[PDB]
Amino acid sequence: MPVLLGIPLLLRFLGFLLVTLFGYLLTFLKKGFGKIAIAISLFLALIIGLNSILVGYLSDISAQLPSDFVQGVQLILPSNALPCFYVILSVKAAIFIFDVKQKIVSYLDWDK
Amino acid sequence: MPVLLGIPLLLRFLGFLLVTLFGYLLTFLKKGFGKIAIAISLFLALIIGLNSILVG
Repeated sequence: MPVLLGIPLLLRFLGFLLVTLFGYLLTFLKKGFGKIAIAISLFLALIIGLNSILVGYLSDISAQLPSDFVQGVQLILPSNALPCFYVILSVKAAIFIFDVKQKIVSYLDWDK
Repeated sequence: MPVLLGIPLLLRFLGFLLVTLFGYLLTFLKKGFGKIAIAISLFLALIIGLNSILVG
Protein backbone atom coordinates (compact mmCIF):
# COMPACT_ATOMS: atom_id res chain seq x y z
CA MET A 1 0.00 0.00 0.00
CA PRO A 2 2.06 2.97 -1.34
CA VAL A 3 3.00 5.69 1.16
CA LEU A 4 5.37 8.71 1.18
CA LEU A 5 9.06 8.42 2.05
CA GLY A 6 8.98 9.41 5.74
CA ILE A 7 5.65 8.15 7.09
CA PRO A 8 6.92 4.60 8.07
CA LEU A 9 9.55 6.18 10.36
CA LEU A 10 7.05 8.49 12.09
CA LEU A 11 5.00 5.38 12.91
CA ARG A 12 7.96 3.44 14.36
CA PHE A 13 9.03 6.44 16.49
CA LEU A 14 5.55 7.02 17.98
CA GLY A 15 5.86 3.55 19.57
CA PHE A 16 9.41 4.03 20.89
CA LEU A 17 8.40 6.99 23.05
CA LEU A 18 5.39 5.03 24.32
CA VAL A 19 7.46 2.00 25.37
CA THR A 20 10.10 4.26 26.98
CA LEU A 21 7.50 6.24 28.96
CA PHE A 22 5.55 3.10 29.94
CA GLY A 23 8.96 1.81 31.06
CA TYR A 24 9.40 4.66 33.56
CA LEU A 25 5.95 4.14 35.12
CA LEU A 26 6.99 0.55 35.93
CA THR A 27 10.22 1.68 37.64
CA PHE A 28 8.28 4.11 39.86
CA LEU A 29 5.56 1.57 40.72
CA LYS A 30 8.18 -0.87 42.08
CA LYS A 31 9.72 1.90 44.21
CA GLY A 32 6.40 2.69 45.94
CA PHE A 33 5.90 -0.99 46.83
CA GLY A 34 9.29 -0.75 48.58
CA LYS A 35 8.03 2.06 50.84
CA ILE A 36 5.24 -0.19 52.16
CA ALA A 37 7.95 -2.77 52.92
CA ILE A 38 10.03 -0.26 54.93
CA ALA A 39 6.90 1.01 56.74
CA ILE A 40 5.66 -2.44 57.86
CA SER A 41 9.18 -3.40 59.00
CA LEU A 42 9.47 -0.21 61.11
CA PHE A 43 6.12 -0.73 62.90
CA LEU A 44 6.77 -4.35 63.87
CA ALA A 45 10.27 -3.38 65.01
CA LEU A 46 8.97 -0.72 67.40
CA ILE A 47 6.57 -3.26 68.96
CA ILE A 48 9.26 -5.95 69.45
CA GLY A 49 11.41 -3.15 70.94
CA LEU A 50 8.93 -1.97 73.60
CA ASN A 51 8.42 -5.58 74.72
CA SER A 52 12.12 -5.88 75.64
CA ILE A 53 12.03 -2.76 77.84
CA LEU A 54 8.81 -3.58 79.71
CA VAL A 55 9.74 -7.21 80.49
CA GLY A 56 12.99 -5.87 81.99
CA TYR A 57 11.40 -3.81 84.78
CA LEU A 58 9.60 -6.70 86.47
CA SER A 59 12.70 -8.49 87.75
CA ASP A 60 13.79 -6.43 90.77
CA ILE A 61 10.36 -5.39 92.06
CA SER A 62 9.60 -9.03 92.86
CA ALA A 63 8.15 -10.42 96.10
CA GLN A 64 6.41 -13.62 97.25
CA LEU A 65 3.53 -14.26 99.67
CA PRO A 66 4.73 -15.09 103.24
CA SER A 67 4.24 -18.74 104.24
CA ASP A 68 1.82 -18.01 107.11
CA PHE A 69 -0.89 -16.57 104.85
CA VAL A 70 -1.31 -19.86 102.96
CA GLN A 71 -3.46 -21.83 105.43
CA GLY A 72 -6.01 -19.04 104.85
CA VAL A 73 -6.13 -18.92 101.04
CA GLN A 74 -6.36 -22.74 100.97
CA LEU A 75 -9.65 -22.79 102.91
CA ILE A 76 -11.61 -20.36 100.78
CA LEU A 77 -10.38 -21.04 97.23
CA PRO A 78 -12.88 -22.85 94.91
CA SER A 79 -11.80 -25.16 92.08
CA ASN A 80 -12.59 -22.78 89.20
CA ALA A 81 -10.64 -19.88 90.78
CA LEU A 82 -7.18 -20.20 89.20
CA PRO A 83 -8.61 -21.65 85.90
CA CYS A 84 -10.67 -18.42 85.58
CA PHE A 85 -7.65 -16.15 86.13
CA TYR A 86 -5.80 -17.87 83.27
CA VAL A 87 -8.75 -17.14 80.95
CA ILE A 88 -8.51 -13.41 81.77
CA LEU A 89 -4.88 -13.64 80.59
CA SER A 90 -5.61 -15.56 77.38
CA VAL A 91 -8.41 -13.23 76.24
CA LYS A 92 -5.81 -10.43 76.41
CA ALA A 93 -3.26 -12.16 74.11
CA ALA A 94 -5.96 -13.04 71.53
CA ILE A 95 -7.01 -9.38 71.19
CA PHE A 96 -3.36 -8.32 70.60
CA ILE A 97 -3.00 -10.74 67.67
CA PHE A 98 -6.35 -9.56 66.22
CA ASP A 99 -5.16 -5.93 66.43
CA VAL A 100 -1.75 -6.46 64.78
CA LYS A 101 -3.26 -8.59 61.98
CA GLN A 102 -6.04 -6.01 61.36
CA LYS A 103 -3.40 -3.28 60.77
CA ILE A 104 -1.49 -5.34 58.17
CA VAL A 105 -4.67 -5.61 56.04
CA SER A 106 -4.93 -1.79 56.06
CA TYR A 107 -1.57 -1.49 54.27
CA LEU A 108 -3.41 -2.73 51.15
CA ASP A 109 -4.69 0.86 50.75
CA TRP A 110 -1.17 2.34 50.57
CA ASP A 111 -0.89 1.20 46.93
CA LYS A 112 -3.54 3.31 45.16
CA MET B 1 17.39 6.11 4.66
CA PRO B 2 15.79 8.86 2.48
CA VAL B 3 12.99 10.92 4.06
CA LEU B 4 11.07 14.11 3.15
CA LEU B 5 12.35 17.59 3.99
CA GLY B 6 10.45 18.26 7.24
CA ILE B 7 10.10 14.88 8.97
CA PRO B 8 13.47 15.05 10.90
CA LEU B 9 12.34 18.31 12.59
CA LEU B 10 8.94 16.90 13.63
CA LEU B 11 10.84 14.07 15.35
CA ARG B 12 13.20 16.40 17.23
CA PHE B 13 10.29 18.62 18.39
CA LEU B 14 8.19 15.70 19.72
CA GLY B 15 11.01 15.07 22.23
CA PHE B 16 11.44 18.71 23.29
CA LEU B 17 7.85 18.97 24.52
CA LEU B 18 8.25 15.65 26.37
CA VAL B 19 11.41 16.76 28.20
CA THR B 20 9.85 20.15 29.04
CA LEU B 21 6.65 18.57 30.41
CA PHE B 22 8.55 15.85 32.29
CA GLY B 23 10.59 18.77 33.67
CA TYR B 24 7.50 20.39 35.24
CA LEU B 25 6.38 17.16 36.94
CA LEU B 26 9.76 17.08 38.74
CA THR B 27 9.39 20.69 39.98
CA PHE B 28 5.95 19.90 41.44
CA LEU B 29 7.08 16.63 43.06
CA LYS B 30 9.81 18.46 45.01
CA LYS B 31 7.27 21.06 46.22
CA GLY B 32 4.97 18.39 47.71
CA PHE B 33 7.88 16.84 49.64
CA GLY B 34 8.36 20.31 51.17
CA LYS B 35 4.80 20.29 52.55
CA ILE B 36 5.53 17.09 54.52
CA ALA B 37 8.57 18.91 55.94
CA ILE B 38 6.48 21.90 57.09
CA ALA B 39 3.79 19.58 58.52
CA ILE B 40 6.19 17.45 60.62
CA SER B 41 7.95 20.58 61.92
CA LEU B 42 4.61 22.11 63.00
CA PHE B 43 3.46 19.02 64.94
CA LEU B 44 6.69 18.58 66.90
CA ALA B 45 6.70 22.32 67.63
CA LEU B 46 3.23 22.22 69.19
CA ILE B 47 4.29 19.34 71.46
CA ILE B 48 7.50 21.06 72.65
CA GLY B 49 5.32 24.15 73.22
CA LEU B 50 2.70 22.51 75.48
CA ASN B 51 5.49 21.01 77.61
CA SER B 52 6.78 24.49 78.49
CA ILE B 53 3.35 25.68 79.69
CA LEU B 54 2.49 22.61 81.79
CA VAL B 55 5.86 22.40 83.57
CA GLY B 56 5.38 26.07 84.55
